[PDB]
Amino acid sequence: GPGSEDDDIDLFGSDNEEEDKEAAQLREERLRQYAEKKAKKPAL
Repeated sequence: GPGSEDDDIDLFGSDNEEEDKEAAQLREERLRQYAEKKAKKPAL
């Protein structure tokens, strides 16, 4: 995670959920990476 204690979950986070914040993030993370390349245009 980008705001965890060390690796997975934060000191104050939710480990008990099956949704999984790391898993949920990698879902959004790919959507972000796609949004960049599949619309490759900054502002010029």
